[PDB]
Amino acid sequence: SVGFGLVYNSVAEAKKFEPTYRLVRYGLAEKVEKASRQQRKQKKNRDKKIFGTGKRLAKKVARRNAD
Amino acid sequence: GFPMKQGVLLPTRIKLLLTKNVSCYRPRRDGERKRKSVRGAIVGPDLAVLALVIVKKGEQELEGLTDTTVPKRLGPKRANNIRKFFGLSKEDDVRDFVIRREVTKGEKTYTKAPKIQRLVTPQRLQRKRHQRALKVRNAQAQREAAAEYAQLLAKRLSER
Amino acid sequence: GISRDSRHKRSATGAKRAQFRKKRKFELGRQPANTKIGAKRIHSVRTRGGNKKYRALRIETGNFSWASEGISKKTRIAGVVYHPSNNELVRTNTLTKAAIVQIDATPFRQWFEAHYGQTLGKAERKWAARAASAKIESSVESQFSAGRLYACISSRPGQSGRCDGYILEGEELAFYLRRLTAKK
Amino acid sequence: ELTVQSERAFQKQPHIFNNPKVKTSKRTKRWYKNAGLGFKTPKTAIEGSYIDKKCPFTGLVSIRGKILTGTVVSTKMHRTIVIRRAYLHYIPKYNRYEKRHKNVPVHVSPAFRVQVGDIVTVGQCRPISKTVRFNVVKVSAA
Amino acid sequence: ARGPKKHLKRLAAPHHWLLDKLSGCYAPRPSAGPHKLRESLPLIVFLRNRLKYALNGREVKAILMQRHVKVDGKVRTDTTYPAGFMDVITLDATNENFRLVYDVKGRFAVHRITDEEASYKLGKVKKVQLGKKGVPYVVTHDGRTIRYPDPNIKVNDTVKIDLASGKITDFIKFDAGKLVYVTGGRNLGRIGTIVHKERHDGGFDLVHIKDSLDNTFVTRLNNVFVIGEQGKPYISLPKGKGIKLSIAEERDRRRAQQ
RNA sequence: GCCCGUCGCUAGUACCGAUUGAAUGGCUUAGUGAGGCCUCAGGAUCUGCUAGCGGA
RNA sequence: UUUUACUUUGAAAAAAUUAGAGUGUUCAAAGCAGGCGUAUUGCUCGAAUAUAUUAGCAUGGAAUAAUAGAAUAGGACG
RNA sequence: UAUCUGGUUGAUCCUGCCAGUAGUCAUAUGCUUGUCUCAAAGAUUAAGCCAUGCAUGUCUAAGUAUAAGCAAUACAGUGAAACUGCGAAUGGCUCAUUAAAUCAGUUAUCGUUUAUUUGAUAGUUCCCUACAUGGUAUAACUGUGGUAAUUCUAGAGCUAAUACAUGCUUAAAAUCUCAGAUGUAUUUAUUAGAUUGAUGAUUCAUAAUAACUUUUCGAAUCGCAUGGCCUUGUGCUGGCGAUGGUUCAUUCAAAUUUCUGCCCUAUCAACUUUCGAUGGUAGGAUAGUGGCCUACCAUGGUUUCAACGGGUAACGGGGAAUAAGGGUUCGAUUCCGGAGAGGGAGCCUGAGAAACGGCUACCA
Ligand SMILES: [Mg+2]
Ligand SMILES: [Mg+2]
Ligand SMILES: [Mg+2]
Ligand SMILES: [Mg+2]
Ligand SMILES: [Mg+2]
Ligand SMILES: [Mg+2]
Ligand SMILES: [Mg+2]
Ligand SMILES: [Mg+2]
Ligand SMILES: [Mg+2]
Ligand SMILES: [Mg+2]
Ligand SMILES: [Mg+2]
Ligand SMILES: [Mg+2]
Ligand SMILES: [Mg+2]
Ligand SMILES: [Mg+2]
Ligand SMILES: [Mg+2]
Repeated sequence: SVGFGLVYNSVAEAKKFEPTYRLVRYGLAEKVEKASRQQRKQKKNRDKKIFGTGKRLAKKVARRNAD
Repeated sequence: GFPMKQGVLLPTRIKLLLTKNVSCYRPRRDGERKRKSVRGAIVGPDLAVLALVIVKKGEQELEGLTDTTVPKRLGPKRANNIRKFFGLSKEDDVRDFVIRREVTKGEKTYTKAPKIQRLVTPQRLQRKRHQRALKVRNAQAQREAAAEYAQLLAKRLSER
Repeated sequence: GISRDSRHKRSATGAKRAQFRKKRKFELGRQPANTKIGAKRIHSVRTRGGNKKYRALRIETGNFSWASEGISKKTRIAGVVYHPSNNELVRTNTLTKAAIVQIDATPFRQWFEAHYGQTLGKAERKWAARAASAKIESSVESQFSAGRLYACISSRPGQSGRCDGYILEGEELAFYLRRLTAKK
Repeated sequence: ELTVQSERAFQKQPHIFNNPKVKTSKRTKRWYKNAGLGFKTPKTAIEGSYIDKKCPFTGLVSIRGKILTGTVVSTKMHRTIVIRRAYLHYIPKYNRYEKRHKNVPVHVSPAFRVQVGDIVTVGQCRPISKTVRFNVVKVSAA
Repeated sequence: ARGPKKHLKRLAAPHHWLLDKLSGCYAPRPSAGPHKLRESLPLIVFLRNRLKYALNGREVKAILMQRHVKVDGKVRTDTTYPAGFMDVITLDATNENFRLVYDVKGRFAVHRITDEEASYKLGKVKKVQLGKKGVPYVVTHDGRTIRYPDPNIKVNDTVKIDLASGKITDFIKFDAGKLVYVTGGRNLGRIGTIVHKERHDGGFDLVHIKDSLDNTFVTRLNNVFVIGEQGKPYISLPKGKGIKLSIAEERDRRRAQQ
């Protein structure tokens, strides 16, 4: 079996220069549980529509729906 | 729900091609203009709501007019703005009574005083000195380069 | 808008060209300035590459050069008397390159007096140094008695916002004087 | 050109000033240039009174592109001719040639005198009309 | 087509990058810079394909953002900086200096050099022009403008550039019998001596070059780079010295290793 | 033996044909002409320097 | 140092593709890889070459084919 | 990798076609289908119509932070929102248009624009702040709302800048004008630019003179370190940088552009020219050349060497299939160039779009 190998001069440089997926494979700092790509894109699209922070819209739909 | 247009002077609503620095429209893109229907400037029954500004106080105060009042949400930020606010003159070292705010959040309440801009600071004075010295240094370098090149020309012209 | 393309403007064989490539912004033309006289009004046009042009409308003053003593005084343009491309421009007093206009001549007379001291049109011996060889011409000084100097525009008011020019002299002046005493 | 000043405008070379103050000899100072590439500036260009801002010697145009040769087939325009450029085009399938030609409109300065015939040499200049991109530089009246 | 393109599809990249075909759809488009698009060599290509130091473009930019790489004395953290001919690529981590020179096949050969000669670089004088205020200047092949040049430095000459002060220390003059590198055309990467220059007013200047082995090839003046005199190159030449052996003798040299 | 054409039946394919036939698409005279752009103006109201006067 | 055609040579004619050199992808289509030794703290070969023969460019040739020379000499030579 | 065979006759030798035969990254379809590698794929007809979801956003140390946002003596970190900047003109798709048009190879810009990158480059500014000018300014935010609905916004109160608008500090050196002017940028005219730089060639680079400008630029910006000398103070100095900025050059580009080369058709032989067709002068317009447009003038320009017109189930090329040699046919489609975003047209912003996951109008 033929593969490729790296030997970092220190674990600090290992963490600094290694890909996150390979660190996760090995057992170092693990995957960040991000939402699915479709859901994150839909979410940023929904946040595109609102202009500012949103608390304005919150207090505005606090009176309406319903009266 | 259409807002009023500041100077249309009509009793109905009409469509205008709205631009950057006008009301009733916020351009979603640099250079964008949109044809939106706005309502005229002269009031009539069509208005669901009017907007009025009190400019004179005649008689007994309204219960939401003077008794209940709000503070100014933000104090001044620029150095000369704080000077113009609190009356202190130029040579008064204005970094002391900047309005602050106490945050009763976790029983530590570390005040968040705003940063002040345009403040006269030795960092800015050093930047000014660096620029005004770079200019003269560059001018002297150019002058001496030109002088030595003129020397080279007046030397290689001596061959005749 | 106006297009300077040659995709219209049928080919040299006379064939009508088929259309492709809907009008491109890099081929646009614009409206003529038609610079008039008086009460300066210049509009800034944004041109290709972020540059700026100056459309002169209603220009009142221009920088005109004598070209024989090299003065280039700033003066007032009176009117247009001749234009080789369109008599309508003379009629409408439309300021335009190569237009033959009339200028005030007062700064030129004042400079001639402060320079030669030789009573053109009605630190001591500088007038002596600028010696008797001061006779300008027999057609550029006879206009000083009327206070109107024939000049030709040289800048492009619609392009540069300025209406600079030079005073007619010599065979150019003779040519334009013949044209004027014909058409006037 | 038969009373060169025959236009509505005064015809003159730009920034070539005949000072009425200085008492020079010719009194009609005339600018010219060497067109380059070994084309001799003709004496008609040197000493004439025409203006021709499109002349390659006394005008504002430069010869900086292709140098072509052709046969003059028309001299019916003002300061413009049409030169015929015959050539042979190769048809590979038949291993043979066919005669082809292309007419080329060329600006002819008043320095030159050109008639039908008169194999001429022309040099590329900037577009000086809708169809003209060449200036006659050698008359070679063959 | 509405503006400048920002992509460089694979199979549209310059072939002398020796880029893999089925790696991806795109190649590193050389950013605007000193040399050219075609005649350049991006730092990503030279770091991931010519030295194998990095394995990906991510790792190339990782190497670059900590100020390791250095092109002509400056940091050049640009992932696709267009380094080209006569450029000095010095890296202080793994301290070594390369000079981007053309091998005889026409690729950018990896040519280690020493600091004592990587201090400077060479430049072919593209033009001599008077600047504002009547100050003469020279423009070189790498896009450098150098003021107050020697009044005897003309076009097509070569100038030795300090590369720390950016000034002309010496200049070789284009004339029959000087060592010239070929930086374009069919003979891209060859070295030889100028024999004759054909003028062709209006057209293109031609120059006849005779390499050490007396092979005589002609080429356009545009892509010949004076690099000194015969036997005294003002720079260090790569492993082949631009000889252009034919395929037969190349195979012979190859089979001489048994 | 082979064979030709009219006429008659059937089927198919084209042709001519009153209907100033019909439909669709291209180009185009003339008329009207939206819209933006340039331009002649216009001046809500928006603050500034002192009813004088400017700017947006 | 008339004007052409023609032809030789050279530069050009992107890459991919095509022909094709090398290379045991297990063979092969392919790809431009890879190879050589070890307990290293590494050494090394490559990713050639040919052709696009229309048009333009530079160059050598001067057969073939065309073209022009001095005839009312307004001819050549210093 | 140069091949034929069956069919007209009672039989023969031919002409000649029909039929066979072989290939097709050349498509469909039928039957069948165990394995590995590779991977075309709503082009053809309808550039026909589209529900829905996604496809363009972006922050460093280094523009603006009092998030009532988090977390351990003005914020020292992170940091939503927002303003500012940059990008959204690349990409990706498709082939409808398009036949001297595109495109290919080859040219030119001495005929122009060019964000960015790279390199160079700016002692000259003033007619009572520079130890730093203003809101004439506003966002986000706070509170009051309209509409059924939109990435709709009004009304009121703050708040900054590398947003906006102004505005000084640099002597010395330095010559002309009759104390002042003399940086650069714009416009004009004149002068030199030789034989004192360059080019084959210029009215080139460049400099000078006299003036001219609804003012251009000549940092009122930011980070990390803090150092040296010292009147020891709010001293004087001094780093490495970032961003910005005039001009030039460079690069990425763009736009025009030379020469030669496109399939079928004459049951298309004349075409173009009032209404620009070809040229000249002048102007306007353009970034710039140019009938690009206008005014005046001339009567030209193309064509049997095929113009002009018509057709294309035509985007061009690199290339593909087949192929003794020569060729025939194909090329919507992995790369290059072009064009378009339902059909047209117009335009904002911007260096760059006549943009369409931008706007405006009309038609469907
Ligand atoms: Mg058959
Ligand atoms: Mg379809
Ligand atoms: Mg695209
Ligand atoms: Mg000039
Ligand atoms: Mg013109
Ligand atoms: Mg085709
Ligand atoms: Mg089609
Ligand atoms: Mg195709
Ligand atoms: Mg199709
Ligand atoms: Mg494409
Ligand atoms: Mg488009
Ligand atoms: Mg559709
Ligand atoms: Mg559009
Ligand atoms: Mg879409
Ligand atoms: Mg798009």
